[PDB]
Amino acid sequence: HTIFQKVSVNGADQGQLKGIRAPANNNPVTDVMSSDIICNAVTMKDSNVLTVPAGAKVGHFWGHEIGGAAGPNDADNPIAASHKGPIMVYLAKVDNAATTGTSGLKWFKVAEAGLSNGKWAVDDLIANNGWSYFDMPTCIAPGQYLMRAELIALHNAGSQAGAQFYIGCAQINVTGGGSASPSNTVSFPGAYSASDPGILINIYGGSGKTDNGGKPYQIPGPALFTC
Ligand SMILES: [Cu+2]
Repeated sequence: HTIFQKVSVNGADQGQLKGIRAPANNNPVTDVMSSDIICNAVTMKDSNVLTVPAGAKVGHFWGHEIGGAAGPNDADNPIAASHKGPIMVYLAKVDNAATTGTSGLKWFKVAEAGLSNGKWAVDDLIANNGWSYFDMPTCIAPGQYLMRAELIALHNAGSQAGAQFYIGCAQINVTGGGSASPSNTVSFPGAYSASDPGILINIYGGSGKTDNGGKPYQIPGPALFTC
């Protein structure tokens, strides 16, 4: 149970919920065919569009509740340690990131982390105090994008619709950059199936721990767009 609530650009905190499309609470989306899978069930947004240089180190911050409603003492902040799973970021080119609707966009993946050497992306998130990072591709065309950030908690993912999707979107404007417009994109909903090997999955191993039995974890969705 967590909410995407801030972006940082090369270390500069952009502000609490600034440029963020956010849900009313920290409950997961569990229906991958719902429009909620795009940017969550959005109940607040603003007209701010964050400036993001191509090539910049982008941080996305997750907290158990909105801002002050989650404290440094909370064992489930940024998220409960049990909630093992991957963290991903997608972009979609839009006309105006502040005014665009979210249906029918063409999404491409720019970052993902799953399971490696016994450690999940969520473990990194906890180690880094609620922040997850990626480098904005250098070659991407400048301008308005929606940035979809996603954390999938898999501690109850062995059952249908048991995977817990924590999602939000940020409104961004990429500066500098190149001319790349990814030819292969995906739809939300559409990109995920409830039967995907990284969504319908029992992550508990031989000794009952969340180690996925040491097996490779297949992060849902497409290959990364790269420069
Ligand atoms: Cu939870």
